Amino acid sequence: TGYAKIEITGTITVVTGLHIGAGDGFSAIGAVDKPVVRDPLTKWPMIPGTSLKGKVRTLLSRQYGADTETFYRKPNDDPAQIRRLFGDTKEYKTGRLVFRDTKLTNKDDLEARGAK
RNA sequence: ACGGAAACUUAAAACCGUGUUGCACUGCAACCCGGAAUUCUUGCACGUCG
Repeated sequence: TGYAKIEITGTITVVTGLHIGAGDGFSAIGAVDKPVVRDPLTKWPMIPGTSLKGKVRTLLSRQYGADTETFYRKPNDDPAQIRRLFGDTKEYKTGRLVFRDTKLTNKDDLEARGAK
């Protein structure tokens, strides 16, 4: 019952497409004007942990709410039972869940299946 | 032989020690790759029998 930093592994995988975009990036080819969140160095697609926060932040606020019904209008109006993970300016808290970034791991298999 | 003639205001001592430009934040909501074009017009299973 001392200290713990429970690290969570796993592999996310797009089944459909995915168009989490970057607005005005700097890919500069054409109709990449709707780009994806890329890496700047390797230029491989990645996923910000903000979105994986800002989807589980959103889509649990209306699942822990919208049953308690009080609509939780602001990201401090949310109850403790969400924001004690996700963080609040009310209790000044640091969150408790560091949603990390992640980028393209299996680029190698995607050249194995001929994806160009 | 001038209350004269000589003399350093001098020697050392760290403006240092404790301190995150930090915590809450979806690049999101709306759109059919959709509408009009004949696989068609010329064409006989037949010439041939002491």
